[PDB]
Amino acid sequence: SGTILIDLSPDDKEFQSVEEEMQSTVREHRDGGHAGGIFNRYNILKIQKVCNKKLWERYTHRRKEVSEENHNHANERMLFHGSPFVNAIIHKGFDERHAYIGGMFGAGIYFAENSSKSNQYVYGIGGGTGCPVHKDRSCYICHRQLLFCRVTLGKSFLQFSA
Amino acid sequence: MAHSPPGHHSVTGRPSVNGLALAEYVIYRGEQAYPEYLITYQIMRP
Ligand SMILES: O=c1[nH]c(-c2ccc(C(F)(F)F)cc2)nc2c([N+](=O)[O-])cccc12
Ligand SMILES: [Zn+2]
Repeated sequence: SGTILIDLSPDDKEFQSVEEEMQSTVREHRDGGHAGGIFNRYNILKIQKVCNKKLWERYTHRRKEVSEENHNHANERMLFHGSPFVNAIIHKGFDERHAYIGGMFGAGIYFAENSSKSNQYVYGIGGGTGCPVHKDRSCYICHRQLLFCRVTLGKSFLQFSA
Repeated sequence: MAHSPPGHHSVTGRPSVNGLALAEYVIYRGEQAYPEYLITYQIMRP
């Protein structure tokens, strides 16, 4: 695929700033933990840098196109993404197969400021049937994975959602 | 996969009832995101 994963040391400032964004963006959810489980914080086991020259060049090419359409402003954010397809995404990148057809804003690829929102999708839409080992959406044993992603928003359409 | 609204590159879902919720975002081109960090974790029992 061209992807390598580089482990960050817990002593690395990059590990610490990514952990803080993960921990500080947990909130309570309206489902009382049905989809993502009941928790106020995470046990971070590992943070890896995803390195793929081809996928990076694909991202920066698109970022330049957006930027030139928006007064040299990519409007780049760092956002969470939870998906049952996290292992396909890190190897092949995001594409239409990672879209949420039934999402509130139509068939697209959804990202969250709240790490706990992305946590609700790790085991599928609405948490699916939870961890594959115990069938538990609130499993405290099984290892979970989230992506912390660089996202070009450019000119974003504001939808107020009551 | 749908298109972003005409003249736009993304959609922002602004929290509008839950005062504590942060924004959600939607892109319609896979090229507009790079998966920079893979975080392995457990949720912790309160
Ligand atoms: O991180 C997020 N991931 C997903 C998601 C949805 C569906 C799929 C799947 F169909 F491919 F399985 C995979 C991931 N949805 C989110 C939403 N949302 O409401 O869609 C809001 C905020 C963040 C996320
Ligand atoms: Zn489990």
